[PDB]
Amino acid sequence: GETITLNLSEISVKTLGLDGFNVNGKGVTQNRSATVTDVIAQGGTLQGDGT
Amino acid sequence: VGADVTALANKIKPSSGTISGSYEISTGKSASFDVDAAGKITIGGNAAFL
Repeated sequence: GETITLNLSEISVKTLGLDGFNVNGKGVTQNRSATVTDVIAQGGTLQGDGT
Repeated sequence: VGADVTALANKIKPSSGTISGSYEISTGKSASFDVDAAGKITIGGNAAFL
């Protein structure tokens, strides 16, 4: 009727929260200027003077 | 309607989508294309008439 709850579990990655810990990546990636080629690529429709 | 299947084409066309890249057409018996239809049908490097 008496015991001792030992209460031990789960020290590892995916539980210490890292699970993907990365230092290299490439940093804060910056986008490239979207242009008329990319606009017309995504089903864009011509409207006027480059619009 | 045997004489008018414009609705058939207007059924197949939405299934294909609106704008996409590599398609394949097997008209005739052994066409086996690699076409790029951005609306009007074209081929890699040139146009595509019919």
